[PDB]
Amino acid sequence: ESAWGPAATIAARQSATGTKTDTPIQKVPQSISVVTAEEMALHQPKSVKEALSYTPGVSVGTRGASNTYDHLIIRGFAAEGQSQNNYLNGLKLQGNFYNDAVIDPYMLERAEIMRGPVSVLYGKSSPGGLLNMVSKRPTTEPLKEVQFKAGTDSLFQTGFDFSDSLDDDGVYSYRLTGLARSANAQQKGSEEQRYAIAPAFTWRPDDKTNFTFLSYFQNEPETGYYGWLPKEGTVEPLPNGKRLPTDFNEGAKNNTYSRNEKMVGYSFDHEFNDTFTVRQNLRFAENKTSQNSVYGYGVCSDPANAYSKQCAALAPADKGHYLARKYVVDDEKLQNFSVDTQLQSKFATGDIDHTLLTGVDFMRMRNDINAWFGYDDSVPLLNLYNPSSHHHHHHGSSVNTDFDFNAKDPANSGPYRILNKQKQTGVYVQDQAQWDKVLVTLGGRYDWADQESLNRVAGTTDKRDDKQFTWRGGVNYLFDNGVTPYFSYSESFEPSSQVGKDGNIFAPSKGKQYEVGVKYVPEDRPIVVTGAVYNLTKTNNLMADPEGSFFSVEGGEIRARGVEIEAKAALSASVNVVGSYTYTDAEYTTDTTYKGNTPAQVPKHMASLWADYTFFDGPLSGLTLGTGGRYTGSSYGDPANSFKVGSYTVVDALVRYDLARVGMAGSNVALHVNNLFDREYVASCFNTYGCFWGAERQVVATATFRF
Ligand SMILES: CCCCCCCCCC[N+](C)(C)[O-]
Ligand SMILES: CCCCCCCCCC[N+](C)(C)[O-]
Repeated sequence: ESAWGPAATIAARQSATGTKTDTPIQKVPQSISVVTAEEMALHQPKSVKEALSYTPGVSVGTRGASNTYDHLIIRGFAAEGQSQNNYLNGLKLQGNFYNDAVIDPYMLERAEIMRGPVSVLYGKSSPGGLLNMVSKRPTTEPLKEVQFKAGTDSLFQTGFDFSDSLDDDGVYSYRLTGLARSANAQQKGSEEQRYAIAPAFTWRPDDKTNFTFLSYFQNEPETGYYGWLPKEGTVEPLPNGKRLPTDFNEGAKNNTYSRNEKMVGYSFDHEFNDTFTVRQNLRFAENKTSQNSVYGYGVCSDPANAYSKQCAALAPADKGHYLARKYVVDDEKLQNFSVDTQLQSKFATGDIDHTLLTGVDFMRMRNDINAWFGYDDSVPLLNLYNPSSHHHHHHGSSVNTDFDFNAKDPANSGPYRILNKQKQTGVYVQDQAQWDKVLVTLGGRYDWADQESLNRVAGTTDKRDDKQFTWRGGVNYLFDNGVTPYFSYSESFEPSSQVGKDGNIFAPSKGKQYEVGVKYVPEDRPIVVTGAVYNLTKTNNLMADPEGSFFSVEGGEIRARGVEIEAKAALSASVNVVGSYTYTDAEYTTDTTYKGNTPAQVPKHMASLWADYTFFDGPLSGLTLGTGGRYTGSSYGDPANSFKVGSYTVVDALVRYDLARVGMAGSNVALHVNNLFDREYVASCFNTYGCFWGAERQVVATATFRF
């Protein structure tokens, strides 16, 4: 098993996204989870976001049913500005504004999640939280796969995955992965369309050299729903005592959202001798996204719509059943270049063996944004009473009316045109010293984070250059019986793009995490079990100005302390299990407005458990039956902790059938169901006017043939 390739079992022993060197998980001083492609080929997840439902420390309902972005909250934290923090093949998919990219899970070999500070090896980053996906690479043996999907809300997907060698020595091999997917969103009127293909080529001049060209081209005409719904009609009842159906859509009938992605690069490695191996990962990408969207603001009686004329034109006891709305026309295009070069030195010192990594990381991102935002009375209002009727919870909500996205009344709306630039360069050094049953990891990195933003209207140009250092130190005790206790200290830093009263970009916020835990990776049986408790702190966060202005002030602080336990195993050639528990106690240490409050969208308790069984005997031979549940505790729906979103538990089911008994081994037919009991739940809210219905029960029929 290679950290950059398949793991023959649900549970992987090798990972390289925590130390940037192929290392067995037990030997890693930090919480690292690894979702195998096998696991994904088990729930047929719609996204990488989805594929992380059973992984501890990660919330994945920050948007409920929506899959426009794989935006995750890890250990209670996320990138500033609703930005993702996702890496692909060791290089960050730096997005900006609405320009964040997503890779389809079918093109992945494994999706990994690293909890806690990650700058010691990757540069600027939100504290406690990083996602790194590993593209599929040409396989060791021929692979000719064709897959067919069909499901709820008109889901139709056809995809292939082929990989073979051009020569008999395997010096030249390739892999072409592609898919076409179409479906209707949960919300009436909205569609999802995706076309993507991943061309990959591997060149092995010998057994010490590997150059692998990795590319991904994806076009999404319609990405789907991305609106906001009031807590009134979702979490809480509307005046008429009723609620909005989970399929309710408060967007213009003519809402449109698209994204285009193109990227080419490579993962290279060469072994010079017995102590020096060089590896370099490079990628260049140009992604675009545009949109005509009418999203919903709070209900007319929401503090938000206080200054809304349209709202202040209704009988005082009616402002609470009418929905305020706004809009945004967007069109962006960014280019992203990234290259990481590193030298791995292997040498000894007495009874101490060393694995020294030293490398430089570089990236440049440029994103040109040209959008238009509607304000308080930018768009009509929507009455919630009628769409709240039984007839709609019965026969469904109704598509609304078009909207003039062209009309840009200088009154209710305004232009937003910005040119964002970003550059980061870092040099890091780490060593993995092993003194027999003692493994000590220590390393540090220095980053040169430069940014520059041009406001094509204010004609302003805000720039800031951050020089920052972060290091991490940890130790793991290799108990020959599998258990591997460990503890470590790490740091992260995240630049601000905002500017204070002094017309200057704020200084970066930081991450300081203290963590200890134990990892059980028995060498005999194929089972992994990790457990950890930690104390993560994000210092110098932005908070409301005491003087009360339109600007924010720094110095704020938030602490996140909790416990995460996870288990993945192959308790049999017929039994498989995955489960985890998460305890997250995130709280505002220092803050003008929310001291002592817990950040929205992060539940205090989370747990999941999944198990599947396969038959090899009797008339049920080649039959797999699996099921599991995901628990999401209650959480707060706003910074003020005004109201709360209630907990919920969703059950998943699986029935797979090996198609061997028809002259087709390796091929199979399966039925996947998510939210078996079609439970109705508000996934979360980030504010009183921003709530998202969870996903309704979904059924998918899959037929994946292996030729
Ligand atoms: C596989 C581990 C399952 C553990 C589930 C624990 C549920 C804790 C619920 C917390 N509670 C709502 C009761 O406060
Ligand atoms: C997949 C694990 C299932 C855990 C379910 C835990 C439910 C706890 C309910 C406690 N309650 C909310 C009623 O106080």
